[PDB]
Amino acid sequence: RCEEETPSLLWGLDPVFLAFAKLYIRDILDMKESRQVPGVFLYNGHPIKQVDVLGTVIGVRERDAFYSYGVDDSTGVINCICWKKLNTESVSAAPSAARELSLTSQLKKLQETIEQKTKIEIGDTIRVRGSIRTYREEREIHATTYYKVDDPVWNIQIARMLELPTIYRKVYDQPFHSSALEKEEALSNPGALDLPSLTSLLSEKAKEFLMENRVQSFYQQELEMVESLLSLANQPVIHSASSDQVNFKKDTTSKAIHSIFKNAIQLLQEKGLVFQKDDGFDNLYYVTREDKDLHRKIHRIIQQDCQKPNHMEKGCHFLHILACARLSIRPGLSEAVLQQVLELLEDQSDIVSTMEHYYTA
Amino acid sequence: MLPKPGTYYLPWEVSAGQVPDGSTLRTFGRLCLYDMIQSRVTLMAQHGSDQHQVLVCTKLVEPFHAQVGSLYIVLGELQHQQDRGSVVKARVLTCVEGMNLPLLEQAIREQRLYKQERG
Amino acid sequence: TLLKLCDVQPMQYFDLTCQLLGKAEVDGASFLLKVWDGTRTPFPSWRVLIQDLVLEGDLSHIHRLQNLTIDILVYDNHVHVARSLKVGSFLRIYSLHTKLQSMNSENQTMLSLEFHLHGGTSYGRGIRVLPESNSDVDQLKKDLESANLTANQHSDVICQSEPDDSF
Amino acid sequence: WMKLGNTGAMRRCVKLTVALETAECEFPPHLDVYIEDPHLPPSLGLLPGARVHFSQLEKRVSRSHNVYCCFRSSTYVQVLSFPPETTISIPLPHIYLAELLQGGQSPFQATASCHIVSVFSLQLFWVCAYCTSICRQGKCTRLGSTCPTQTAISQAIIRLLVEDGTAEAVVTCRNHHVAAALGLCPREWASLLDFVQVPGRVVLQFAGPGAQLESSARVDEPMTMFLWTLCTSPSVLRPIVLSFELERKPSKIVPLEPPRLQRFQCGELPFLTHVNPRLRLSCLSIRESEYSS
Ligand SMILES: [Zn+2]
Repeated sequence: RCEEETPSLLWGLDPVFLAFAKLYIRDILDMKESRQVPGVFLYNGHPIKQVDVLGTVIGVRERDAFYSYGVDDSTGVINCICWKKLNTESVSAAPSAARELSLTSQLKKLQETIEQKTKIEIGDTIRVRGSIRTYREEREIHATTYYKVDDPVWNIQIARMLELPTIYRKVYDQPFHSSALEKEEALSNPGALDLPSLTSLLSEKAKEFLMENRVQSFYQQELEMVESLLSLANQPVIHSASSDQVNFKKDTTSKAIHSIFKNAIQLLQEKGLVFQKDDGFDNLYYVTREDKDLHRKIHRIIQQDCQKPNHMEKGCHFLHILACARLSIRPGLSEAVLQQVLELLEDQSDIVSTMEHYYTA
Repeated sequence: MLPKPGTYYLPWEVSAGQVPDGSTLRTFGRLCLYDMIQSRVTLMAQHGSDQHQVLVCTKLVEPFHAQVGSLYIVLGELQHQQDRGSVVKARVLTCVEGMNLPLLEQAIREQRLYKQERG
Repeated sequence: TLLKLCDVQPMQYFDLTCQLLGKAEVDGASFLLKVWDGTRTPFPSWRVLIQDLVLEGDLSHIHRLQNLTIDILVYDNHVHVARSLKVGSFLRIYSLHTKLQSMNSENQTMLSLEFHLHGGTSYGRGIRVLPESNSDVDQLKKDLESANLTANQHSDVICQSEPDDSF
Repeated sequence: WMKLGNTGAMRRCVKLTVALETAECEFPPHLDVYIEDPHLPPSLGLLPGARVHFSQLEKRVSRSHNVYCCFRSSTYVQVLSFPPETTISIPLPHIYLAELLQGGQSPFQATASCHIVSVFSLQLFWVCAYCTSICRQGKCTRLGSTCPTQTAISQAIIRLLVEDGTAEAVVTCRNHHVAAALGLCPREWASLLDFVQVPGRVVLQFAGPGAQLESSARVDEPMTMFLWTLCTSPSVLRPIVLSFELERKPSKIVPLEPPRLQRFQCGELPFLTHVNPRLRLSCLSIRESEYSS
């Protein structure tokens, strides 16, 4: 049905996609999985990937790598999978100085009480923050964090009971994501009818494929060969434009397709996604998104403060960063890839801009 | 298998037999006594009323050190005995104190009211 | 066309109008104007090695503007005009050359942006003392005032009991 | 002072922060008013809590795109009411973080019942009281350069993820708050600060929730060990009631860009999604609630 079917690819515009949604366990059992791509689940059009449940343990089985706890929350019961963790490589005790005694005894106190929080018994009150899985028609929760809840007065359980209806009404029973829904309606999908337009679409699909498959670097032929990218590069406009050599259509068309793929990668270069190291591989390209070393070294320009100012100028300017990087890393380092790396790190929050073209960690 | 969920019922709903005998349940009340010789007991509760009993088995699931007059939560099943009537076969039994029982009853009210409001 | 000291780039020629902070001799064929336009320099600003350190101006505050101050080196015919200018004057420069350093005298790589007005009025080089009537001077003074108020820099005059106003 | 105007030492400049009154917004946006020196001393009755009609103010914007107002030769001020005799105990509103993703018509300051997911980074310093640079064990590097005498002060910055069941936000928590963000007793926090004065600086940087320490820091120092273990333990990752400011002043002037692409990888399926930029919140206070675990 037209509104119950998964909108978009369940894109993360809806904020609860990034939340440990506070559902009822019975609603966990009522969820519908996303048929477009499995693994995530739906409630009232909201995409739900993670949940936070509170209840009590009423069943236990221990395996090698995980405990399995049957957790009851009045409305239903579900199995929770909890990975075990050892206190490996713990620190030795010694009659050290007061500071070392402090650190060691504090580390051991923290460890002891973390285990006291983590070790679980039947009848415990339990909280689990995790994600859903379904197998053999069973449905279960994999825990990312879990801990015993100590409550001599039942007040937190009562508060949970009182809370959940209100948050449901305020949020989860809201039947809408209400995005701008900027649907293109597949206009000009079967035929771009223009070589630059087709090149742009090829570049878009190329970056999609590249970051889908986590491609760090590639020879151009390794991307040209992709059957879907070829199924896009084979559109009628380029074929017809190549067909002038009727006696050699294969040669002209293959060369034209190589050319349009080089043009798409050139677009991605000018927009700063891919670059070439000094390696002699004329058609090998590397993607900014994956050069961890470049990130780190850029990060050492302003996490470790810029070394050249004699005054302690908090951060560094974009052009000053760029000159420092070109002198210390690569004189041919493009401004586009540097901008992309900075914006990326800021998305990570490894860097923050203070103002236009000024940055600091 | 996972046991069927022990949904909250008030002592008056077992008193009225509204919860069917043999079904899973969770309920509350002040442990009135502690028959250890027969592992039988009562969990008295009043709600605008005189106190009414709550028979519950207690042979194994928890040899609790708590005492008479303390409040308790019990979860499991209830089943008929000819002399004893319906008696709770507890799967979990735990003590609590200082609990705002009127607010707990209101919380159950809100939960079941939302369940109603939910299609 | 107006262009600000925050916009400058490594190897260029510009106007870069500014307020004059101080002056000094540099050589028989070069002279110093210390200036600012209120905007933040992109590279660390250039500093002139000079024949005597006692410049003209209220140095006891000019040094507090450090990061926004710039040293301008004017060479030949421009000097006899520069030597006459008063402290705090609003000033325009014509075809001021801009030149990035990348190395120092110890052969360490370091970055700072030089500014030069080479000899002769060729390519339009020169200077112009601005009158307070023009909206360009109003804009210069206004940007200075704004940079002073919404400054967010570390406060000087740590001996905060020093002023006593017009005592 | 007196960079262009000759009025040197004309008394110190004065800065007012005022809550606008209007029916156009449910929430009054705060604003800064600067009284530059030729108007000093200010008019009588400009006191906290005084309702004041400001007229003919000069509206101005910084290079950093911050709106602030300033007095001019036509600026005229008129007090409408005196301060109240007793300060009003106004509690901040309580809202779910999803409300702030709605954009406009969402409050500037609020409280939330969130849960700490992970810790990104953590810095501790000891800097000199007279000059903002590091001062290990009181060994000031600026001594004599404006710095008259050596004495040191502690400072701390921490970054958190908080999530409340509806949305996830990056909280930047600073100085005395962090002691509550980590939950240490004042005694233990004091002891920790006192020890770290030996190296004078401690920096940690985490790869993510439950992940290892990043190469900006090292496994060698036991200090780093203790700290890293704490910042990934259920002793920190706990429920709280946060109170925060939205990191950007309440205004319509903010720049804008489309939702970005992010390539998730869940259940071994590649998910490519449009996603919003994360909320950034400045902490105001941290408190435990219901002593929940
Ligand atoms: Zn100092």
